Amino acid sequence: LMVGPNFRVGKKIGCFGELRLGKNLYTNEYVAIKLEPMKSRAPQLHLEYRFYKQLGSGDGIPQVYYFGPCGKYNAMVLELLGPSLEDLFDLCDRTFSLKTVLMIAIQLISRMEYVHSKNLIYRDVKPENFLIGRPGNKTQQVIHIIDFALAKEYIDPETKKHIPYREHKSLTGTARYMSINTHLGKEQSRRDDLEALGHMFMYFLRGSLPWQGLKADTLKERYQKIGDTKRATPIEVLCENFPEMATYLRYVRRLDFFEKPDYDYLRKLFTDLFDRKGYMFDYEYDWIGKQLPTPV
Ligand SMILES: [Cl-]
Ligand SMILES: [Cl-]
Repeated sequence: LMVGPNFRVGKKIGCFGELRLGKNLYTNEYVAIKLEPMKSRAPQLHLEYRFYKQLGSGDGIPQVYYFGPCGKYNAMVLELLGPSLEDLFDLCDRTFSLKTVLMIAIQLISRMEYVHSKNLIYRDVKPENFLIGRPGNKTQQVIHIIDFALAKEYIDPETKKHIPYREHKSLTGTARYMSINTHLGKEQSRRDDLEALGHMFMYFLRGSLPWQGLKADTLKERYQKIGDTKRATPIEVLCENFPEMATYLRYVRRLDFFEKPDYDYLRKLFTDLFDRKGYMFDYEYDWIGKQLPTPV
């Protein structure tokens, strides 16, 4: 029924546990309640909360309100957001205008810059993890990054050194947007968040990516096929008609493991495009004036 003093648990609104609609009874505000069975054999909720705390208050970071026990679950109470870019992607007939994608990209490079500024790498880029604010809120226009369960501190706290390079890192997440180097079992760094973004920007522009249908008998082999197709798809072909996207992807693909990405350059690739195309950054995304779903 209740999370901590004041948060009432509500209906299931999503599915390592479930997401519930919650209400702060003390403020009359709806909230998100991410639950996780206490009997989880591989818990992620507490480490995710810890990453959220580490992120603090950022533009497009979901506020977090409570982490505590909830019957036979552990609960994390955070800010209730709207649809994901994937949900929105579907409402927009699985393509987005260049303006939508550019407004998304400009934002999410800054979102990613911020995450990286807090000594974290994200490692779970995917449209489903980028949520607009709520249908009426001051933040419906803002694309928020969620789900920090797969994040990593890429700067070691004691030494203040970048994490060392390594390989034979096993593959587990979403294969569709992951960097080529993630496919090669390399330790992910800041570059890989940014490349995965580029893949997703291309997914949005094209409607699909050319490795998105690939199936294999094991998942290891499927990652391999997808990775092979990524390597075998020239950026110039993947990004035909989108020159700055190819420029973005080459840049991020060529980043050294340790290299701090030049976020300003990448953002300017896109803001110059945006300007040149005659676009106005007015948050008038493709899905504006559509019937968007609600959590509540
Ligand atoms: Cl009430
Ligand atoms: Cl996939």
